[PDB]
Amino acid sequence: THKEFSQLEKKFDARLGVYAIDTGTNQTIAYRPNERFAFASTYKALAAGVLLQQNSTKKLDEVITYTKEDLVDYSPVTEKHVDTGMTLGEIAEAAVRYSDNTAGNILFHKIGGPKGYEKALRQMGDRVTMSDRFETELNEAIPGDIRDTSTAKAIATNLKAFTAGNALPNHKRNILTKWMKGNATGDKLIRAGVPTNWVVADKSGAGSYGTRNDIAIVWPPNRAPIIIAILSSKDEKGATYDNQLIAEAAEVIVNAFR
Amino acid sequence: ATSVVAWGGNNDWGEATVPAEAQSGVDAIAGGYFHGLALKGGKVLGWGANLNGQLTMPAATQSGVDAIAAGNYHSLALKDGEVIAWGGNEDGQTTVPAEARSGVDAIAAGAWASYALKDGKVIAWGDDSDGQTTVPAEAQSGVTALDGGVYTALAVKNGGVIAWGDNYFGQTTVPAEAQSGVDDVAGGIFHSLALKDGKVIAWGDNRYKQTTVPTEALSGVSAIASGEWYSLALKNGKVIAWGSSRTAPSSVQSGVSSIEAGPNAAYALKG
Repeated sequence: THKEFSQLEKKFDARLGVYAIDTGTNQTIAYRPNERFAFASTYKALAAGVLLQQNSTKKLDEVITYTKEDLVDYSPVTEKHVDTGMTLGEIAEAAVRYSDNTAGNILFHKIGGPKGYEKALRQMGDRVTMSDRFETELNEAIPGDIRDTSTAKAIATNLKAFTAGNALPNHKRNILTKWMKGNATGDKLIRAGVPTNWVVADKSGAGSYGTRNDIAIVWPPNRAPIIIAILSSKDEKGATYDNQLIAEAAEVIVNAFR
Repeated sequence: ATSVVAWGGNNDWGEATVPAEAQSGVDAIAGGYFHGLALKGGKVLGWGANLNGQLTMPAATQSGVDAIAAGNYHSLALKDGEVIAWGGNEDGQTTVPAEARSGVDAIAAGAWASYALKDGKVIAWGDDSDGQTTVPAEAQSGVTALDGGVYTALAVKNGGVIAWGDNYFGQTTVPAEAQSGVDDVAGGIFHSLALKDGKVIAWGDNRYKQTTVPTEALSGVSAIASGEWYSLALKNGKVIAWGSSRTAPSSVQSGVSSIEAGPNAAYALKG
């Protein structure tokens, strides 16, 4: 219920946005669904989706080279393969699995920069998402700043299109969801809030002003998938987020869809 | 340590979420990319994502440990002069050479490399793609301190800095000032630090203000540490932080006894 979401905001001293879609019943759950939050690393799953839209699977095998000049921070994978390169597909995988920022930037470049990413989303009917900056400055999350923001409803709708809709053919959907499964960056968020026998493919987000997000497609054992977007932020630039907000918001969603 | 403070970075793997068991009575902390380690009463504790086995603690680390260090995928401990290593090993960073299995006085980890200081001699193993584990002849005697970076390593000999590995942003070009009187060194990904009689000296990349050392850290500093793209200094129990928009929160404005910088997460031990 909305009462539960509201209490969570107060419990954790945070602003919360939620949109969820049970694709089995087309039933939805919403909480501040059209309010803007910095999307932070959650764009990586969607941009990987755009990459898949615009490239053959064979194209993912191409080697991309880059140098120490190209590295930004939060890049554990790319900093390791600097100089000798990685495949395009390995790049997308790094962004999605390790939230690798340099990988995110290379992904951006491959689909035409933040504005190429925005354009592809516009083409899918998303007129809400604003993508303006590369990593790592897109995580700035200044209150009232529309740059690099979206809403739980817009993000969730995009994710549904990519992972359980017609934005990708089935084989490419499968590559995307595989990339999104089994990643540690997801452990304290949606995955922590749903039963252990559910399968969770997610992409996490963390930014300034205590921005803490998670989006996912999840499968209860005997059901069609549920698409979830949960975004959050705080008043102070240097605020510390609490993963439990996200996990508990997810339990609320599970219970509502029981 | 009365308490422990961890802050900064995305904390995407929980590397900055210190568990209760490591909240107090901690002697030291070591920060890796996906994990953290603490040394408490001779026992190695750890937290984070155990992606590579770096949190799978060898029985020997359960007591009598003297020091710890951590890289991207691996963990190191020093016990009775023997270097103990575990976790990811694709570059040979956990394959401890016999020479480092006794008599070792200090250890340090690079991102994919491990270092030991034995009777003044730096011993290095693991990745050598950027020359970081080829020890300069000069660093093979009279060394008193050392540290590993991402693509680099650093040592202090006769109070002068020795630096090797990648030099893309000039991070291993040692300034005149750091060639005598230096007590300690710390390497970032693209910058390096030295501590000279309480004055922090920084060189290399400054695109993210890494080498823009704050005035407060120009004297009276007792300790330094470096993450990838930020740095820390300890001064009369107060932590000074700079680079990549890092700040020191009010919790570390006093009563800090030691500092540790993981690649992204900073740690402060309080007395």
